[PDB]
Amino acid sequence: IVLTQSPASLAVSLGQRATISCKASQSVDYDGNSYMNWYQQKPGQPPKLLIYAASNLESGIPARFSGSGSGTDFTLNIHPVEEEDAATYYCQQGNEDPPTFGGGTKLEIK
Amino acid sequence: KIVNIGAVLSTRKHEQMFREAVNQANKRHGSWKIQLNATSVTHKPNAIQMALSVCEDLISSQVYAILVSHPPTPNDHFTPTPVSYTAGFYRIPVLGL
Amino acid sequence: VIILSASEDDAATVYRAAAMLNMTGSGYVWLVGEREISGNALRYAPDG
Amino acid sequence: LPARVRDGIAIITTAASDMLSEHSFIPEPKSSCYNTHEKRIYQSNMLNRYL
Amino acid sequence: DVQLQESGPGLVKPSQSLSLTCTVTGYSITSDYAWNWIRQFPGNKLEWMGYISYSGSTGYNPSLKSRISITRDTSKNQFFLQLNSVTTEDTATYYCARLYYGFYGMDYWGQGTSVTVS
Ligand SMILES: *[C@@H]1O[C@H](CO)[C@@H](O)[C@H](O)[C@H]1NC(C)=O
Repeated sequence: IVLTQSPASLAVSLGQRATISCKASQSVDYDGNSYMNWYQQKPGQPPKLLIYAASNLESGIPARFSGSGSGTDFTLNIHPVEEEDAATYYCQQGNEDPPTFGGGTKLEIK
Repeated sequence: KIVNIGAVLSTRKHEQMFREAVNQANKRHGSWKIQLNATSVTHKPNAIQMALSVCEDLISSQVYAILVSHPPTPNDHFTPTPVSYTAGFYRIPVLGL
Repeated sequence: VIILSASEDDAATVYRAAAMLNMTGSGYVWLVGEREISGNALRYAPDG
Repeated sequence: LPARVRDGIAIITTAASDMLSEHSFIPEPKSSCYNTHEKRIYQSNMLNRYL
Repeated sequence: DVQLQESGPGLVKPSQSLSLTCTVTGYSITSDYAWNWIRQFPGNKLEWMGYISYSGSTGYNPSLKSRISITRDTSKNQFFLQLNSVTTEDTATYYCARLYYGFYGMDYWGQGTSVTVS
């Protein structure tokens, strides 16, 4: 199932909220722990995993990209918004065969 | 008397590390008359292939202790089986690694 | 407390059954062996 | 020893007949010693069922 | 440091088996890790085909249950991907990405390479 993302033509300034949500086909979250990773990619470099388990940040990134989610709706937020926030965001699930991926959300800093 | 010691290994780099390890342990312990020649045998995917390789070049090398590593595909663990066979047929122990 | 170091699929099936049911709460703790923790039974693993 | 081998070959013949009545096919042996049969174990296991 | 290296024909023929090849440098293929093959589209759409584990497990799309395979060789630390029953529509970017076996860590992707069909 093609996962849906929202929004796609937003405009986030420096300081306010940058909520980006996305809906899957069924409940990806199970037993409390989420399974909806968030990947941030810059055009010109291969993608990278930025947020794992949808609620934990890997060792190497400061506490800026946070978020949560359950069932179908999973939300990623940025606090504070910086110049590097503008990138390509993909929320991806890898539960079982076939682990379909999400769409594409374009974020531009004003 | 030369002792040829046979080591069952998968990449070439393991063969060269094995043979430098033997050189270092010959320069470590006694080398006046106990000098070991390291010989390295790759992984063939058949136990009778292993039998044939340890018999056609090792058992005439007069090997004192074979060296064995885990099978590449952990679906059946029968690679060290023939080599323990051939060690133990006169009851020479194996060095499982 | 349960304990078993066996094949991964049995691991995985136990994990699925404990997940569908109520055996991952505060109180149901157990130990695991070596290789049952790498693979499908690591996807079905609990938190703790 | 001749009695032992006679009894053994009689048991082997009985087991072969029992298999032939069970499934009515002859499990072909391996093509080569280097060609190990992995999915064909069930072909011989039924033999074991009568051994 | 561990990195991945791509290689392939670059221009496949109709009804010809795509033969991709990927090298791992700095670690081993049998010890740990798993390797996925991904066809990225120009519209920023990653499309994963299948992955191979270090224990010899091929997990792929159910739509490709008869026309995909992954092989490897440990003596040279290499793995091949064979895609059979292909058609004209295969223009995409190949990636032999690496995910820790068990859906744990997405560390080393590689670089991939574009490819068309003609
Ligand atoms: C587990 O407990 C919850 C909360 O009381 C309950 O809703 C649920 O039905 C229970 N599950 C099982 C499988 O018994």
